[PDB]
Amino acid sequence: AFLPSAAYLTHQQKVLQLYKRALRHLESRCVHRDKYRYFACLLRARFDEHKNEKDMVKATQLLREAEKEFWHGQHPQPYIFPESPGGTSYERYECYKVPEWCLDDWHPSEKAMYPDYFAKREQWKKLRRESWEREVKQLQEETPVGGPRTEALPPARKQGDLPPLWWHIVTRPRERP
Amino acid sequence: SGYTPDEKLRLQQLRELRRRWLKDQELSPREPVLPPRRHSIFAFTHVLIPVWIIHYYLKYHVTTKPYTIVEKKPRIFPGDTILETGEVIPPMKEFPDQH
Amino acid sequence: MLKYIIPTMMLMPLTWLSKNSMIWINTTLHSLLISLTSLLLLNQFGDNSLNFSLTFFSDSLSTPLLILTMWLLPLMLMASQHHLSKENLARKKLFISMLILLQLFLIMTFTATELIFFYIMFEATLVPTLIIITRWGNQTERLNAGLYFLFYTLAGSLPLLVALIYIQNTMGSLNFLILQYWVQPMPNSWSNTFMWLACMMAFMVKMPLYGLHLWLPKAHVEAPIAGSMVLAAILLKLGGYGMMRITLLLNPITDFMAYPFIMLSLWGMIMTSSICLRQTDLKSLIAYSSVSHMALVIVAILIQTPWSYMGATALMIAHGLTSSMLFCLANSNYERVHSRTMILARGLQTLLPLMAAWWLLASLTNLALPPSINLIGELFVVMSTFSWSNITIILMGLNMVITALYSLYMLITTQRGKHTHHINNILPSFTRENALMSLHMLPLLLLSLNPKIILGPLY
Amino acid sequence: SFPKYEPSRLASLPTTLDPAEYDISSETRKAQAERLAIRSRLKREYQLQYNDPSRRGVVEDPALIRWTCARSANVYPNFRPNTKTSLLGALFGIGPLIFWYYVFKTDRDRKEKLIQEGKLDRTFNISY
Amino acid sequence: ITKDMLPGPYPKTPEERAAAAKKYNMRVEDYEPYPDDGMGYGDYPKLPDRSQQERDPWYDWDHPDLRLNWGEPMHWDLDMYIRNRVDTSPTPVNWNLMCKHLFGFVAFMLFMFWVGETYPTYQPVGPKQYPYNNLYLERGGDPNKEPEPVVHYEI
Amino acid sequence: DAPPLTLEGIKDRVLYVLKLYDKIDPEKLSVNSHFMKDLGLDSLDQVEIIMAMEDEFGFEIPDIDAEKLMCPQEIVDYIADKKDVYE
Amino acid sequence: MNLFSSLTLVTLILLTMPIAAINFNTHKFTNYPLYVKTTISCAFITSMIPTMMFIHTGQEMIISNWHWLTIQTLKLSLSFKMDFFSMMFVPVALFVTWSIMEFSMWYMHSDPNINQFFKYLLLFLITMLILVTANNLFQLFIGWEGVGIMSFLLIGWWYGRTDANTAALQAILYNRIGDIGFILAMAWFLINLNTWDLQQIFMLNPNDSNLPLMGLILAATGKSAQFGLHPWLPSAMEGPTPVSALLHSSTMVVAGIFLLIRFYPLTENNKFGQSIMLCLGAMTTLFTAMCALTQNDIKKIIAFSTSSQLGLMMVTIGINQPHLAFLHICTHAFFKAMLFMCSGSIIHSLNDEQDIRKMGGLFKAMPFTTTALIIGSLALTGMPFLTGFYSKDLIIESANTSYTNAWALLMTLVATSFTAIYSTRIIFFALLGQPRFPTLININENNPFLINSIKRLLIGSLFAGFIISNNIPPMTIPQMTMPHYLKMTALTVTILGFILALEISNTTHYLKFNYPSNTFKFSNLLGYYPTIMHRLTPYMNLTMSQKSASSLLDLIWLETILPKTISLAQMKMSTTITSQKGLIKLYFLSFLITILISTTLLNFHE
Amino acid sequence: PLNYLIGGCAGGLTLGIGAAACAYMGLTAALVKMGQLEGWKVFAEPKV
Ligand SMILES: CCCCCCCCCCCCCCCCCC(=O)OC[C@H](COP(=O)([O-])OC[C@H](O)COP(=O)([O-])OC[C@H](COC(=O)CCCCCCCCCCCCCCCCC)OC(=O)CCCCCCCCCCCCCCCCC)OC(=O)CCCCCCCCCCCCCCCCC
Ligand SMILES: CCCCCCCCCCCCCCCCCC(=O)OC[C@H](COP(=O)([O-])OCC[N+](C)(C)C)OC(=O)CCCCCCCCCCCCCCCCC
Ligand SMILES: CCCCCCCCCCCCCCCCCC(=O)OC[C@H](COP(=O)(O)OCCN)OC(=O)CCCCCCCCCCCCCCCCC
Repeated sequence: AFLPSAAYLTHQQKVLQLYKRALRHLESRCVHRDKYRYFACLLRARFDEHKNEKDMVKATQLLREAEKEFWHGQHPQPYIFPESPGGTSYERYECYKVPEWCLDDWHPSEKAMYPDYFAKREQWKKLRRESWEREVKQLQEETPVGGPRTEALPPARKQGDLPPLWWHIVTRPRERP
Repeated sequence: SGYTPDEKLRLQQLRELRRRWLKDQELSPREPVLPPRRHSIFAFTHVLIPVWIIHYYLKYHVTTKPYTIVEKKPRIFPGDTILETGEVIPPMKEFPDQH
Repeated sequence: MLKYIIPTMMLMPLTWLSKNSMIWINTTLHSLLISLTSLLLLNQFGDNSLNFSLTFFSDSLSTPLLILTMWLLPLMLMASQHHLSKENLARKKLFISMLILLQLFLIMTFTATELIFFYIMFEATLVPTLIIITRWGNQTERLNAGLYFLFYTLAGSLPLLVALIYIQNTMGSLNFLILQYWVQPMPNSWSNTFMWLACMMAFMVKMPLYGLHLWLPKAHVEAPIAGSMVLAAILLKLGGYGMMRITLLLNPITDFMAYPFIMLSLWGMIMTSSICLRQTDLKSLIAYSSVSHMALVIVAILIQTPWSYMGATALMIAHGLTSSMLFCLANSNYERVHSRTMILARGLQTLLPLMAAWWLLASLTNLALPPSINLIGELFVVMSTFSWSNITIILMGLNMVITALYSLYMLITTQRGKHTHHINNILPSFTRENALMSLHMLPLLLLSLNPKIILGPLY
Repeated sequence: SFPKYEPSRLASLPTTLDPAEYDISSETRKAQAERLAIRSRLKREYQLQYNDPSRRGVVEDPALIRWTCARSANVYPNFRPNTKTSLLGALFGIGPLIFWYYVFKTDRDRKEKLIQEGKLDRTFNISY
Repeated sequence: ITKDMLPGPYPKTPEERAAAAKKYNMRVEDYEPYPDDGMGYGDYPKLPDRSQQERDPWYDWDHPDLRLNWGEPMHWDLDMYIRNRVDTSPTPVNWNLMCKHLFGFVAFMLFMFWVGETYPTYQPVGPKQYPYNNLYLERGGDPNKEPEPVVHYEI
Repeated sequence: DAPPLTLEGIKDRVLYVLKLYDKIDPEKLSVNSHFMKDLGLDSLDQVEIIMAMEDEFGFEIPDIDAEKLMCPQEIVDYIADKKDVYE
Repeated sequence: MNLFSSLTLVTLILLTMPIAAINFNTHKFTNYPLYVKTTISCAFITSMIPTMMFIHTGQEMIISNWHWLTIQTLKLSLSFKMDFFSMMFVPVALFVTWSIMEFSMWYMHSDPNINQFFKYLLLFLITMLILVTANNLFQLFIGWEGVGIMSFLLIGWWYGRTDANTAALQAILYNRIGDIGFILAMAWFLINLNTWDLQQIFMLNPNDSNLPLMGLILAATGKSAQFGLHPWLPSAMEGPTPVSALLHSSTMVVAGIFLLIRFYPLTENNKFGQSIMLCLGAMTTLFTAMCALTQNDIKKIIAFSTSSQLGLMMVTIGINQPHLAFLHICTHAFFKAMLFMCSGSIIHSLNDEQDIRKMGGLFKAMPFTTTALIIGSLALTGMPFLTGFYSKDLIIESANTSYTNAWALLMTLVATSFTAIYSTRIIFFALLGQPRFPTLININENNPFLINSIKRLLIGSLFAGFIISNNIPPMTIPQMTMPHYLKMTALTVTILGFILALEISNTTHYLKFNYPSNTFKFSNLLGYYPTIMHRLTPYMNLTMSQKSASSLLDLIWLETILPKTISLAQMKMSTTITSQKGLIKLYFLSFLITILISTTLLNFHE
Repeated sequence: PLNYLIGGCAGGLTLGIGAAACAYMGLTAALVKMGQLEGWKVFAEPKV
């Protein structure tokens, strides 16, 4: 439905996602580890019973009413991981995630507090500014006519060149700034 | 199925540059290069000087003004002695004792 | 009052005879000296108004507005000297001269003893504001902004001109001091009804009244910074000043003719605050907030109790300082992202912490946090309207809820959350911008220590 | 059997309960592929400007400018006076004004009648 | 920004709808404008009335906190549907059953408080007995007058 | 609080979890032991492996990235990218 | 007089001195949090002397030290009311705040903005002591709005998180709905009694005081998270744990209760207001303690605990026992701050794990935290002769033996059982059993900041109930004669709640998988009131604000009638007049009909 | 005044602008009856 690489979820992907959501909401219903492990192997056997169903329509039907069974038997407040979206510590440190370009606007009396760091930042920005036009001309020699098809980015194929559109992935802030 | 060869190559090269960046976010030993720059002083400066200031204030600018510090009059019992007069307040009537 | 009119006029040879790099420094310096001198108007008395000459007087209503007017000129000079840094020198001196001429018209609008001289100055203040909006404005629709500015402020003021001359022919004078002692009770008739409308609808446009307010979220939006500052700080307050002069003559017909305008303002302070909750444009949000706060001043003038006039003049001074600071904050971010969209650049406390503190102070004074004079004005108007009718406390408290909501939503949207990834020209806060914020907020914070000078003629 | 989920305006239908999610029909394949093509074109067009070292400013989004120009500037030129908007503007624009007029007028007539007949408790009221 | 990328009038021909859908960067069939009934929308698209909480949060969004892409058309209430405001996320329980349970519980509690106010609890005692004629001079009675004697006896 | 992770520590712990899973014998497991082709595991078993990694390191791996990790070296590299180790 | 008033004002000025220090900073601090903690420890020591010489005599006074403003009949002076309420609440608040800040020097140690955090926490303490020492309603409104705004700034401490800013805006919305009623009360007192000072309010003593008390109950409903305006308090757990611990347990959320305790001479003569407070408090302590039973986040459960205790405080105000309610404020401070601090020590020892279903096996792993959490739970439930006994047991013993709403007393007893149920729920899922947290153990609590911070509140939760309740002078006549079932009632229903929840706990280890009911979905989804009314009412105030206010009224309908049906009428009257074809016949024939109109019709020739 | 305020508005509904002349023709017709009440002269005789 909504994915970065492809446009859809396959049938096998929806089976695996229902399996994972069913185990997580089961663990939310079944707090203790051993009781969860008992009912989790029971649910795993319930999945593996119709593992070899060759009819795609019958497999889609069993997946659909399995989603119905799951929607009835879900936990109201499922355990969300804390840094996962919906958790308690999700996007908590984003107020400390200052982007990298703010170092360039420092006064020189506080750029002199870290001479080796900015003496290295200059050669990082040098590497970026001599990689930019080569990776742009890499992008326009590989993109098909009518635009790109998927959102998947191509790698660097040559030696000496860097992968295209790499600066805000390599120089992103840390999870604990 | 897992990744494609192109995705594995791009993630490996982004990973190598990302680890180079993270390793180059550390400090040198000389960094930060810093520029060239009374035992119970707390209980003196934060208490005993503000007690002086507030006591001078309340004593010669607040209580010299009418009805600023109004105090509830102290509780008089049978048996007390008024320090302004000396009249002993007489004790209560004898109790119809219960036990 | 001539000792302030003559230095304001000497600001013109001070700005036209300066060196080309010295025209901001000299005008800022000498306008700060005139604002230093403006505090000599505080010679007020409990019985008598400070009556200078036949032409000028200054009671305790006009005095804080005069100090605010003479203080606002250096702040406009500081606020406008960055976006005009690439302007022609002659046009730059013309901009400074329009600001000085507007100050000159304002400081003898507030001191006009006689009401047709008040009218002449009150309509003379349009034309520098006209030139500022429709010369140094920003986008395409600045010419429709001033056209609806000039049409609404003249179509309201035109029956006021006939009404004041009708008072001149009937009473004999338009001296406010004479009409304090020769005022007659205005009875119930249709002639006196349209008399009341002619005397009131001009200032209803200038406050603005809800329903007549549609010039303002274009005239404030398409203005430059000095124009928006003077519009939200003084030119809205000319209506409250004129109402407090003119409701002396309109008794007791006000006591039953004020009901539909009390309904319009009591419901428009709910409507425009709800509109502030859904503005994509930050300068429009500050504009509709200005309408929502002036609606209470309209209610407090139309119910004419002493607590209401004290709260209304406190609220006018407090809202002038607060809205001028909020427009200067919005310009400080517009000078970096070049868009007035509030959802565009977020998370700005992660990049500008001290400016985020100034945003926080301006937001807390926007939502009337005690003991600010914002809350003193807000609270006194609420007290007087509760005395007027006990049911109005629902509309007042509901307005205060929505006021705190849009104030802190503006704070959250502009200052908090995740910052924008694709915006990288966010400069550190200049010393000029923080000087502008501090010279707004520090007088507003100091007026909480001694609030009696901004509480009008009947403190 | 199981309680069927009832989708409302404030609680939409989950994707795991939608019947039209499991359509493998080729018009859905083409629709998702064309939406992916548009989204990939806009994604590449964004990050070409976003990863540029020569840019120091705002990557302008025409959808955002178009959103603000829709929310502000395109209201009167595409307004038509018809029955629905007229009954809504009289129902919601002059309605509460008339309602609060009758409420506050009745309250003040009642209070003035109680004062001018000497019944309202107004002993310590000297601040007004 | 230019004039043919701004919102315009309501499209009535299919080619005007095609130029509008190309302008708003979306497919023509998915392009649903608001119905032309004078509400001031023009050719603006009707995004399907969801919040931003329902969006896929692990996607590498152009606007992460908005969960929004660059060039993707925005809902008319995009500022309303942010995660700092109104959530239209699906709930485990239906909307009507939640309204039934909450209204029934509140109304039942209020009715039972009123009935318990009608049938209070008390203790098997008389009223408290106070000297000096129910404390007449202590409750602010005027000392020039004299009230009725409230005499309490032994029991 | 929160001791720092390394590639050696993540590798040791991922192989430690995969040596406590009965469908993998401990001598055939390596850093590059692909789960489907080499180790003879199922897709569902690989999903449980990802869930064991989530329970081990205390964060959710999304399904679009869970379904692409098909060897322990990719799992270690993905946790290394999501936690920024060797800083 | 010269000692009492001096140390009274020295406490507050000593609090304000580090605010001047942090505002006038030049250098990098030599542990400014240690400076603030030292300063508030000294403020506690300083405020103890006026408390001791209140215990000696009962010496109460008012410091009206600075005249601020006189609006014609209302001399507004800076007026500090030192009565029983100030003299008991100020040392308890300072002792708890001192413990919270020595906790915060441990918990917020990773923060590089720790100086702003301690600045904000001191600003909250200053605003709360402005509130509880206020003598007029303007100054109490200053302290009230101050604790509301510091609640905003401290909920939104991690301001890059969306839900923290959402909860901050929600807390502000509910506090301003309470402020509607508070300003209603101020308006009533100014118009009818010509004062904001409490002395003239208590001396005039009006009979028809229904409406100002309704305003004050609405203010307490906003501030103390009573029913109808409650859901900001569990949402307010998105801030840091010292924020929740100090503000939203013990110090901020008691201000509505403290406001109604401050007006006991006006509620003692109004049985209608007492019935409203009793019904509202019983509804709150039922609903919140019932919602606490199936929540999974530990801070949510302790937030429902403190809101249920505030509902119990509202109940015991409603039975004309204001001093028992204030004693229960002073009692509740110690153990509820300690329970939030123990939950924070567990969360920090489990790396921001705030869910009780990933806890357990922490009996020996965190022995000091286990100890203080069990002692806080027993003080919460009403263990005999801990701190919670001397307040809550007398509250139930006075709620039984009075002319009372019977359903309110019965719901109070059901809430009394529910406290024991969620207390052993916290102990069971948090400490008992076997581990459920992820495999990397980072369990460590051996820092003297954490140890001393929980230790001093532990000594408080053991002894301060006895100490305070035998230092306070008698202000009511306590009911000590009652039958045996009616005396043992709170303890009996508490132990029966323990037993029933032990059954609930032992029925978890079984190998049974029960499908969820409707009671579980009611108590687990917050009672559906933070679900519907946080979607339905923000739908209307956001869509009517455009489709009936912004786009409808401004940009269409007042834009149609005032500027544009006028402007269309002028530009068309040009095109109907200036459409002359330039022909000279057309001009002169227009002259001719004027001759035909002005002479014959208009009659101008005569 | 209210009598001609209705009849001028109904004149706008037979004018052809329907509710526009209702606020225009009836508002002009209202001024006629008020002028007949309080003696309003538009063509006023010179007196001073
Ligand atoms: C006549 C003589 C008078 C002498 C005394 C002065 C009287 C007051 C004047 C104003 C004082 C404050 C001015 C500076 C603060 C604003 C800028 C700022 O934040 O800078 C941070 C900066 C230090 O911070 P940083 O770490 O570097 O950077 C901050 C970060 O960016 C991150 O920023 P941040 O968010 O962490 O920091 C912002 C924070 C944000 O804080 C908050 O949001 C919390 C505040 C609200 C709740 C708490 C207060 C509630 C009200 C109760 C208290 C008042 C009444 C008390 C009385 C008893 C009860 C009635 O604000 C503060 O910390 C300021 C503390 C004081 C707040 C006062 C109230 C503001 C609230 C809004 C209005 C409320 C009503 C009006 C009250 C008026 C009181 C006079 O401060 C300075 O550098 C200060 C510079 C010097 C200031 C001089 C002030 C005097 C100017 C007047 C000149 C003429 C007269 C001569 C007097 C000379 C005195 C030396
Ligand atoms: C650390 C340095 C400290 C200061 C160093 C210098 C002084 C050294 C120590 C000696 C003390 C000085 C002598 C005593 C001080 C002067 C005494 C005096 O008469 O002062 C004149 C007066 C005393 O009051 P007053 O009654 O004489 O004046 C009223 C003003 N008139 C008469 C004109 C109407 O003023 C002061 O003392 C001012 C002190 C203010 C302290 C409180 C600040 C509050 C800030 C918030 C304001 C808003 C509040 C809103 C709410 C109000 C209530 C509802
Ligand atoms: C003593 C008597 C006591 C009587 C009590 C009973 C009567 C009153 C009943 C309550 C009425 C008010 C409550 C309803 C509105 C609640 C609004 C609110 O806080 O919404 C919360 C919502 C976020 O909630 P959520 O989605 O859970 O957040 C998850 C985090 N991402 O936040 C959002 O969606 C953000 C929305 C921002 C704008 C909201 C606008 C709503 C304004 C409401 C004003 C109400 C005024 C009432 C006036 C009463 C006067 C008498």
